[PDB]
Amino acid sequence: QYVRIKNWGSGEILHDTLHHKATSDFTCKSKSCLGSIMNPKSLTRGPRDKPTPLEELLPHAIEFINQYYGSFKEAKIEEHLARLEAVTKEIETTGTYQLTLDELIFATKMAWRNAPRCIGRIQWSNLQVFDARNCSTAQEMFQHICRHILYATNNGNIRSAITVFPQRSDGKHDFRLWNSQLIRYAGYQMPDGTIRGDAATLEFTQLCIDLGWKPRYGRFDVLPLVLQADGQDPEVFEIPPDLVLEVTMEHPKYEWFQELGLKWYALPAVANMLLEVGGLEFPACPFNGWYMGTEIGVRDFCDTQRYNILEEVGRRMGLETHTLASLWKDRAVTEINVAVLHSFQKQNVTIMDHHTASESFMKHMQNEYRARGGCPADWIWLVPPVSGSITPVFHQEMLNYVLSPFYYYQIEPWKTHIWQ
Amino acid sequence: QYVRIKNWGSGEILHDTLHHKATSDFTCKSKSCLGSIMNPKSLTRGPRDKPTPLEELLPHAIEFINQYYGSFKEAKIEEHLARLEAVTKEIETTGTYQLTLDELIFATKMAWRNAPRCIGRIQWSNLQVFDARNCSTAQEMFQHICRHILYATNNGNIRSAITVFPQRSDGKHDFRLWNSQLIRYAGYQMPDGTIRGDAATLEFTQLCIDLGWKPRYGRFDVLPLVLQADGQDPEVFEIPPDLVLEVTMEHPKYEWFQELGLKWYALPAVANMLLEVGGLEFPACPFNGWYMGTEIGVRDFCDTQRYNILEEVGRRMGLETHTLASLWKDRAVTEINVAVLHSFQKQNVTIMDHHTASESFMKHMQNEYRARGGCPADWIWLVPPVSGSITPVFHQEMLNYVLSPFYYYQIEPWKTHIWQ
Ligand code: HEM
Ligand code: HEM
Ligand SMILES: C[C@H](O)[C@H](O)[C@H]1CNc2nc(N)nc(N)c2N1
Ligand SMILES: C[C@H](O)[C@H](O)[C@H]1CNc2nc(N)nc(N)c2N1
Ligand SMILES: N=C(NO)NCCC[C@H](N)C(=O)O
Ligand SMILES: N=C(NO)NCCC[C@H](N)C(=O)O
Ligand SMILES: [Zn+2]
Repeated sequence: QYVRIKNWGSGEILHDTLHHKATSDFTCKSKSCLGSIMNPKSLTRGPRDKPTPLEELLPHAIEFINQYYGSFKEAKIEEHLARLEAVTKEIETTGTYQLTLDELIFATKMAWRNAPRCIGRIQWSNLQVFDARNCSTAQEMFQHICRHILYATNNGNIRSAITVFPQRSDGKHDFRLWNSQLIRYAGYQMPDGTIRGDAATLEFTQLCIDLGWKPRYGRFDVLPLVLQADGQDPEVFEIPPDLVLEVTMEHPKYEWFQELGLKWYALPAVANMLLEVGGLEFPACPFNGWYMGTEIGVRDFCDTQRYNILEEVGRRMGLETHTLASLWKDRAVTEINVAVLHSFQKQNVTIMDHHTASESFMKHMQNEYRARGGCPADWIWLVPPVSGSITPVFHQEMLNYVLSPFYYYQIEPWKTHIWQ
Repeated sequence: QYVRIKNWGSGEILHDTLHHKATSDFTCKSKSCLGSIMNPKSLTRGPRDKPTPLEELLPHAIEFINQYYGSFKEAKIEEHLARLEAVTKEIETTGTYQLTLDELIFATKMAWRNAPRCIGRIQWSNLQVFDARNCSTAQEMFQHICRHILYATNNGNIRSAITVFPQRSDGKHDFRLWNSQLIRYAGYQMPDGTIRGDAATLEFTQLCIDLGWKPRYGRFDVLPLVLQADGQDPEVFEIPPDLVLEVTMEHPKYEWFQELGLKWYALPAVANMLLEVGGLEFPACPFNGWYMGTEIGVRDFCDTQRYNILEEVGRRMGLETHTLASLWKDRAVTEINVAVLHSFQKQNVTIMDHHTASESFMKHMQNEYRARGGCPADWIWLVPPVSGSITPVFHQEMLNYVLSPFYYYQIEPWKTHIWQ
């Protein structure tokens, strides 16, 4: 009937109804749990050769429209029926159909609302939508992307926004951003064996080089936008520095911290995800919210596969870096976390600590269960990379399921592309 | 064929073969992930009215024996066939069958080896087994339990051990320990609205009271062993204080920490789990390993539903306790963690920090994949309650599945019991 869910901190019980509306198949098998997998197929929406079969498209389209129209406080029945009619008509005449701007807006928010890996979802109703569905060239994509960065940044007072490019038609005319995120640093494998910058963007940095990009060989070199429009080969565009707002890292007590020469971009903007709504798919829809301190302090700065600054922040702190039991790592990471929070705060750049964020997500869950009987949640992603059980979300049992609309992952474009 | 598994820190890839030997059904559905659930039915082995049907028992028995005999470096084929024969014969003559001591030993280690929620599994081959299958009375159970505590404690130099009581026969003659763990503190709901001791053992403390136990009304009152033998009503036995070794908490720098009057028992011994091996089930088999610092420092001391000492350790540290963004909670918990590690170390009581433990588990995973093509792992339990991504296990993708033998959870006895 429904699944019982308990919060082991408050003791509160919730009943999940929403999981019934879930998609065909999720990430887990009957005899095994695959929730730990980063990129499961169930979370990926790949390439195509032909348009979406009419028989699959129509039911999905109708279902989305009913969801949309079933939203408003006082239903616009005539318009509801009228839209159902016009959409069917449009589908049988064009193959595909176009969403109204108000439907797109609703779609992007619901998709975000349905992101089981996002902890910022209490902000779901505050999202600026940039309609770039009429875009046709790489240069036009680039221009739209610049307006996005500029708007979202708002001189540190970050605003959530998303830019929707033309929907996938036949699949051989996809608009795609080859970057992971709008703003990201380069990673180079230097002559002395080491690695400079972001070691995660290594393979992609090479790709940019091979496409004629000028490697500035640093630690924080903002990578170029690699845009592909209407299926054509990707064109390389460098992002105007005036647009890339950064925060230089400094500890509020350790004056030697700034001597580390660390900084990070203020804009977290996912660039490679696909929006699925009512049978339609938008393989290019960069979006952004604002940063949660731990993303930078813990993952970007302390991951072994990333900047890996733990050992030296430990050393400069005077901790017993060669004795794991001293819990030096716990001490360092925390100080790096406050550096990040302090730095963003000082420079007036929006950011949220993982504790306040968790609390708000909990509030969101409560709002969501009451409002629609559920909230798809991926515990493994929602629980911060540090201070796990100190957070409320750690004690909250959750159900992870794929609804619709939804933001899917897609196969890396350079692996599946035509080179003319 | 097999599932590809990647470690995002080292980049290393492993192929899981073992998941094929998994049990009928796990915790997850086809369209939803239930990995976040604490007590799923797939991890629970409940009550019974009748013995295990012969047709189910035999294949399981044979399968276990083949596993057992397929273990030895040089197979004892004659004995293998001979055991297969004697076991079948014993089953068709008695209904059930008895494991040899060497098989039990193998069984307990494999079960531990198959515990997806245990991070201490690199120690799987070092386990003392106490054969109490001949036990018949509560007083005898109590005596066995005392020998266990005494042996395991070893005056601080903790030794992993397990005590196997008589296997479930018809199901109405079960030996069961009503306690969560061998040693645990009481929790009382005091007259002034507050709660003293362990708030998690509240309901159980009442049960002990209702059974004629003398409530000492403190914060660290070692609860009584509530034993049920051969299905008879549970008999209350108080644990001899000389057996319960404790560690008083003290910070190596904050002399005011001991003023908190905190301590914890040195022996983590799970008391309510069931061992399943070759179609057989032992609903009473208390076991223990040693503590991982975070269990005490983070969960026992900082959980809101437990001792909840975060706010005051924060206050005494002088931190901005009313400003979440100050990350005071991160600062406190870490200091509490070092207090625990320091205290156990000072008093010569075995303990392991979460970092060294994680590293060893990673080593175990590697050994296990090479040795048998897999390692059932529950990421949600294996990743420490603090310093998540600072740990290696956080970046390791894992498959969670139920093998055999296995340690299952069981329904709380007071909910399903006869009262004569
Ligand atoms: C308003 C502030 C927001 C905050 C603080 C927030 C925070 C986060 C965090 C911490 C993650 C995990 C990032 C990682 O570990 O790689 C995440 C993931 C995600 N968020 Fe949000 N978010 C916000 C806004 C948004 C918006 C506006 C959207 C979309 C319209 C969104 C969509 C998602 C999606 C789809 C993911 C999954 C990314 C992936 O799987 O790689 N978030 N968010
Ligand atoms: C040698 C040292 C060992 C260490 C450090 C270790 C550590 C741990 C930790 C941290 C947990 C999680 C506890 C919790 O969060 O409630 C756990 C769970 C578990 N361990 Fe181990 N363990 C060890 C030995 C053993 C032994 C000897 C057995 C069994 C023979 C075992 C069986 C299990 C099982 C079944 C669980 C699941 C408990 C549950 O689900 O509540 N462990 N262990
Ligand atoms: C292997 C594991 O799934 C992976 O490292 C995860 C864990 N949780 C998580 N959580 C968040 N928010 N971002 C991530 N990148 C990850 N990655
Ligand atoms: C709700 C959630 O599953 C629960 O709080 C979990 C998370 N992980 C975890 N991990 C460990 N080692 N012990 C626990 N008690 C829990 N409990
Ligand atoms: N807050 C968000 N989304 O809104 N972050 C997106 C991923 C950013 C990435 N984790 C980083 O820290 O670089
Ligand atoms: N280390 C183990 N098992 O071996 N712990 C078992 C659970 C103990 C419980 N987590 C506590 O801290 O009280
Ligand atoms: Zn699952």
